[PDB]
Amino acid sequence: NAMFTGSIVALVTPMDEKGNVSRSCLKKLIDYHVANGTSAIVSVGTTGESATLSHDEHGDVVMMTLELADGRIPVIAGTGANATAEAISLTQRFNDSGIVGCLTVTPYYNRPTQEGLFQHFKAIAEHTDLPQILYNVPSRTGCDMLPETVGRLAEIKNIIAIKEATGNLTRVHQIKELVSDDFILLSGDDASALDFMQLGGHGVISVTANVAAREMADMCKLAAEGQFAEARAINQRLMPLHNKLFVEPNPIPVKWACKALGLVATDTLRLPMTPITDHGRDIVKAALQHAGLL
Amino acid sequence: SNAMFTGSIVALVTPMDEKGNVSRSCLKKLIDYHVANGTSAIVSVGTTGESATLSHDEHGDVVMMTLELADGRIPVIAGTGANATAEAISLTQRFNDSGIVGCLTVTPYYNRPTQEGLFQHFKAIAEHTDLPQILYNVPSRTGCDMLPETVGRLAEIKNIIAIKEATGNLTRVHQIKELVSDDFILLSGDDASALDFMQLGGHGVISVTANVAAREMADMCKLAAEGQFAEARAINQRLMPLHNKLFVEPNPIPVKWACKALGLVATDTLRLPMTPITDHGRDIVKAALQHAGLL
Amino acid sequence: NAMFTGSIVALVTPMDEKGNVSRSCLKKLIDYHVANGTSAIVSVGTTGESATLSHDEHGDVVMMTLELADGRIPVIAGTGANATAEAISLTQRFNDSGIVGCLTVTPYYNRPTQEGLFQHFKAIAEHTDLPQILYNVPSRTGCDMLPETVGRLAEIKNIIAIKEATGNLTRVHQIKELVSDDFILLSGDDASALDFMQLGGHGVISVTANVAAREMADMCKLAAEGQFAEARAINQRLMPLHNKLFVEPNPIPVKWACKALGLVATDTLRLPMTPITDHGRDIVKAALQHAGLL
Amino acid sequence: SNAMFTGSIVALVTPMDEKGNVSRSCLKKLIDYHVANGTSAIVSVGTTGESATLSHDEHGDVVMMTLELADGRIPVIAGTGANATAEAISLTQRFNDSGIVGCLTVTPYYNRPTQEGLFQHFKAIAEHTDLPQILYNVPSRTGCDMLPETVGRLAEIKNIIAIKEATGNLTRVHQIKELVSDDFILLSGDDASALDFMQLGGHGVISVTANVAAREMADMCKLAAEGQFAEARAINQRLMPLHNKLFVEPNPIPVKWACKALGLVATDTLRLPMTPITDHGRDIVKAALQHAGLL
Ligand SMILES: [Cl-]
Ligand SMILES: [Cl-]
Ligand SMILES: [Cl-]
Ligand SMILES: [Cl-]
Ligand SMILES: [Cl-]
Ligand SMILES: [Cl-]
Ligand SMILES: [Cl-]
Ligand SMILES: [Cl-]
Ligand SMILES: [Mg+2]
Ligand SMILES: [Mg+2]
Ligand SMILES: [Mg+2]
Ligand SMILES: [Mg+2]
Repeated sequence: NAMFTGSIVALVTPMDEKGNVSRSCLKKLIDYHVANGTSAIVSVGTTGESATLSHDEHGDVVMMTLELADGRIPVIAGTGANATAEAISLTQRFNDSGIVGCLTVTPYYNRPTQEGLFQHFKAIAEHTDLPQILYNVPSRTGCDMLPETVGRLAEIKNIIAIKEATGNLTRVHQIKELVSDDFILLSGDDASALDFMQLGGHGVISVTANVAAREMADMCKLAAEGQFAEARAINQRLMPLHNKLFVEPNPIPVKWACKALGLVATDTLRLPMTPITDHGRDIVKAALQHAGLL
Repeated sequence: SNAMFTGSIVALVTPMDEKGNVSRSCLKKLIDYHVANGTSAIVSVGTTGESATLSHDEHGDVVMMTLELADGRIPVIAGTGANATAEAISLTQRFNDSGIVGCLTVTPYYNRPTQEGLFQHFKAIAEHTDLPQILYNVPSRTGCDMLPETVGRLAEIKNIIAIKEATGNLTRVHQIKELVSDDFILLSGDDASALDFMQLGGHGVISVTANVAAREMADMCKLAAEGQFAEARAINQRLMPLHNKLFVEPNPIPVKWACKALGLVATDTLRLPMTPITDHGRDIVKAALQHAGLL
Repeated sequence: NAMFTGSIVALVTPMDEKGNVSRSCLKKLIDYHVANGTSAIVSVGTTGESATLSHDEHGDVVMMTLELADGRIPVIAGTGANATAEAISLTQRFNDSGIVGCLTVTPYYNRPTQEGLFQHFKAIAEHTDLPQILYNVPSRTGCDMLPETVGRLAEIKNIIAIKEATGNLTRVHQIKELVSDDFILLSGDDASALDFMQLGGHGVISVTANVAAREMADMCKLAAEGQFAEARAINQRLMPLHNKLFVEPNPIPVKWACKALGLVATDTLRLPMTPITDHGRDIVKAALQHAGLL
Repeated sequence: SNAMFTGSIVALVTPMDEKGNVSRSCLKKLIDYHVANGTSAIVSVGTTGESATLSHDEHGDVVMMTLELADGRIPVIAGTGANATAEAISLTQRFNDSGIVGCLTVTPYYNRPTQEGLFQHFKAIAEHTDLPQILYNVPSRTGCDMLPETVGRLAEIKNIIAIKEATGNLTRVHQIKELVSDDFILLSGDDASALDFMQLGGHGVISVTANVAAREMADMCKLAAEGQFAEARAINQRLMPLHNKLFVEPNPIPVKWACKALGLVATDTLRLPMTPITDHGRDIVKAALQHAGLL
């Protein structure tokens, strides 16, 4: 479970000017994560523009990430969908594929009941052998998967973790009370992730890790070892990035930041995501200098 | 004249058999029901039609099925919402020269674009079709709130003609009206506040309740357009338990059960992740139907 | 009931540099409201710094307002308290006093139940002959008096009106359905007040009326006569004031605006209220020019 | 040393007879209970003590009664909150040279001052006393949220020593700690999250639950201060139904009933606008007391 703990990068999907996926930028990013202690890469999640990649593109990008990784770092596939049949289909695409697990978000827009969530994730789980990381982010989905529901789903053998993005830190022990000792809790909120780990969480699926991979890996290791004062000093250096990478909707700011650091050639996104505004750019650039990255 | 875009427009359920396959015989009944009862237009494969769980192709086939069954007797508006601009375009192109009268297109959900992103999204969609576009704002589902200033910018585009405003924030009526021409159409997307929305100057409602109270909703809208607000309020009071309790569980779980209870559809089957109505919800909806004098 | 409908001013309590109440400024304000068609004056409400006037000062300021009014305009006393015994006592202070009615807010800070609200307002009502205007403003009090509770209280003979400050316009017909035809609904939210009246409300207890009394009186009359297009043209001229009088906490901006228009000598407030900041001042000044008042 | 300002501090009820008069015999029992069971300090005439419905003079008399009954056996902290700065000063001056160890002072409620207003409010209060001041942030009651930056500014004043942070927003712990010296004290004002708050670096809790579980709360706080978080969590799990259900109706309605049920007070009478616990609430609190093994 080393691959499901610590600093896991919510990896950008780098694009050329046309919005086509850039293989050479992907190679650079993956090499960067291997070199700097990132525990694993989430491919085609939220920060990877899952929304504007086709069902097919999803597949290709994950397989490209897998190929470039070449066994040097674990890859987790983003496989969320708001229709259970589509989530199953996305999941089946990666059976026997070399990915180590899947990251699967609560259905968005249609606002299912907690029983609908249970049935959704149960069906997905039953259609694969792969480890499943649940993902709760009500600010994007309009659905809040409550702890009791997480508890029910944790009983399923291949439902192994949750990415809890609410920033509501009381959830850590609410979930822990209901699940086995080996169930994995991951922060989905960079600004509160160190707090989350100090309370008993096991890592973070991180946007900040895109541009501060070594610092994020170090902070998570320090936190795992109970060296909270030391972890906090790193967290303070990164706090402006934890906040300002969301000055405009993720991943607009983090793609610009990758560009500014030389990690990707362009910060192009696909509509409806837009290029960072001047005002946002100046703010991110300042945060990057506060962190000593630029 | 703009009548196909005003009054009571039904957010039509997509009826299914027990395997979750679309039921053509049920859709025939529903459409005949709306023809017979004063419904202005049918939204096909919108939110209440389980757009989320119909494939790209099914979006197409179910809208065409509905048009074929309407047989020119009632206008049909296609739900063409997507959170990727390229997908919204593709969905919209499917209906160019189809007989549908317009498209209902929701703000991108989940990815939370900026207002400029919204502007560019809807501008691109509008530029790839001749069909009239009805914008749709529902932040409680999308995580994105399209502000009145942004609606104003979009309303300058020739084929962006209307907004389905679902927030239930009634201040939006005149905030939008202040920014748009007098022919731009405002539609409620919140049944419980829709009469209020019309009394303030709105032009109609894209309605869930209208699935099971089509004549009543059509009458209420006509009265409100005529300034007959006391008469309209009497209908609204009769319907208010439905306006609320059709959301006791996530739409369209309650309204599909209610269609079944009234004999409009054969089954109330939904596709996962939507679930059959609970006993608790069912008893509540049944009571609201009886309050409305429909059961 | 003319005195409980139309444009009712939430009157500032003007002060000197020391925070003492300025009689001469009060005279000027009251003369202004007589001359410009204001239906009534609320004395020592929220905009009048009820919070930082003593139980005694409350009394004096209301009696001074009454004396300066000299029968030319009705005066309504702010008599809200979060303890029922204190609300009773404040109310009894004005029995046989010449005030036409009282404005009484839901208890703040202690967050009573709806039954606690019912009992609070019932006791107050039973201890006076004066008309009672309920006041709901959950953003300040932490208590939301729901329509059903308003309905129950409207059955009491001297509970005659509600100042509904939520800006939630669905409340108009929710309340109307539950009360007699003669119960009075007043907006407590200037930005939405014209909407509120268009839906069937009878007036507004207004901050904007402090600096645009004639315009507010006209808009309310137009609205009462069903001349909504004409009312709307006035509302558009005033909208920047409806919003920017709250650029900093009311009544910081409106007191500066009274000062800028020559209605009061100083814009001094009592702590914890603070002088308007430069940034707020510029914004209010601009709103006043948009309205053609400055 | 700072011990009177850390650990389990009780937000003590003000016990009343059936006419709503303060009951001295009941307060004696409560205070003896807290002496006997490890409570660090007593907050007298705070939020749970019905500060809102005690007069200015009663604020004074009840705090002095409590000090007299404590008889130097447990420290007493006076609630001195007011939404007018001049009133907070007057309330605070009442205790200069009284034997109380400090004051608990809430952000002004209802009038919604700016952060600078908060700064000036608390600065003026602090300048008119030698007593240590514990700031109190509870936006759900006040309509005002004192931000961490403002707490940092105030913490520079010599006799502003602590904050009771009631938001349950656990990110505030290190946001405040980053801005204040290492001797500034952070106390939870949210029983349900208080252990989490302490695990993150908080120093204690001003607690409602401690009214009916004083020994348990004292033990949990001691364990958390010692880093014994698993042992502390076991107590927290036992108490969590109380931490929640003591707010099933507005505090202090439930906790006064619970004191009565446990024989700590003679009556659970409150002053209007607070009301006797409903049957529904009573059954819920009784069940939580039984879950905690206190009844
Ligand atoms: Cl992700
Ligand atoms: Cl979230
Ligand atoms: Cl729809
Ligand atoms: Cl919404
Ligand atoms: Cl007022
Ligand atoms: Cl409010
Ligand atoms: Cl307290
Ligand atoms: Cl709070
Ligand atoms: Mg730009
Ligand atoms: Mg069932
Ligand atoms: Mg200043
Ligand atoms: Mg009772």
